[PDB]
Amino acid sequence: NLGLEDIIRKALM
Amino acid sequence: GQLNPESADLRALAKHLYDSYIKSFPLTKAKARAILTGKTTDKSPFVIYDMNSLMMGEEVAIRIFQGCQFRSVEAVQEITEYAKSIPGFVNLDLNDQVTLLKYGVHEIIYTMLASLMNKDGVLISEGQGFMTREFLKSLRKPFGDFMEPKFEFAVKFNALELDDSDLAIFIAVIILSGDRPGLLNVKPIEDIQDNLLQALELQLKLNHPESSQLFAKLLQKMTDLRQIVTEHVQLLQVIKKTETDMSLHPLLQEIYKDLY
Ligand SMILES: *c1ccc([N+](=O)[O-])cc1C(=O)Nc1cncc(C#N)c1
Repeated sequence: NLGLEDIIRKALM
Repeated sequence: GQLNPESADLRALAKHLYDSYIKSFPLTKAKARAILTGKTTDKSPFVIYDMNSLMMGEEVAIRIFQGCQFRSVEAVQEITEYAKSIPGFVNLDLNDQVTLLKYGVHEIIYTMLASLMNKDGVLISEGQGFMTREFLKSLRKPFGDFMEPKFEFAVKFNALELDDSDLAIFIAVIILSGDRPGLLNVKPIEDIQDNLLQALELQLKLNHPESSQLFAKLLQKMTDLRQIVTEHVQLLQVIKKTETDMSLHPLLQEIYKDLY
C-alpha cells in the first residue's frame, strides 16, 4: 500500500 | 506497588498521552458514548434499520473500499500526529516510524470504530445517523459479511469499559509494536513499548478496581484486531470470486464508505 506509506511520510514531515 | 519516582513518571506519561490524544482526535469515546446512551441534549441520530428507513434518511465493493480509504486519510493523519507525541518516537529511524504506522493505523482505526458501535449498530455520518447491525448483516453477499466480525469484536472490546485515558495509552502500545515486519532497529522500539506497557498497567490498576486481569484481557484484544486486519485480504478474494449480483443501493454505498 504505497499510497498509505506516502500519506504517513507526508504527515511525519 | 508503591508511589515512588518511577510511578509518578508513569502517571506523567499517561497524562501527556491523554492530553495529546485529546488534541489529536476530535471524536473521542466519551463523545460517542454520550450519543449512544441518550445522555446528550444536542445530537439525535436518525436510525436506519431497514430498506424503508434507508430511503426516508436520504466494482461496487472496490469503490466502497477506495472511498472509505480516502475518507480515512484524516484518521491516518491524526494517528500520525499522535505518534509524534509519544516520547522517543520521532527519534527512531524514519523507515521504522513509517513501518510502525503503516501496520498500526488499521488496528487503531478498528479500536476507535468500536467506540462508535454498540450491540445494536454503529454511528455514521458524523454522529447524525445510526446504522443497525442486523440491517448491515441482512444485505446481499458479500456486503452482509463485511461488518459483522467488527461488531463481534466491538461488543467484546467495549465490555472492558475503557475510557479515553485508557485508550490513549493502549493506542500508543499498538504503535510501538516491535513485531512489525521489516523493522530495522527493534530494541529502541521495544524500549519505548516497555515504558508504555508499564504506564498502561498502572493506569488500569488505578482506573479499574473491579476488573480482574484487565491488562492481560486488553492485550489479548490485539489478537482480535489483528485477525480483522488480516481478514481484509480474504474479503478482497471473496469479492473477485463472487459471481452473483453485487449491486447496492447508492445510500448504502455511501454509508459503507463511512466504515472500515
Ligand atoms: C472500507 C469501508 C467498508 C469496509 N467494510 O465494510 O468492510 C471496509 C473498508 C476498507 O477498505 N477497510 C480496510 C482498508 N484497508 C485496510 C484495512 C485493514 N486492516 C481495512
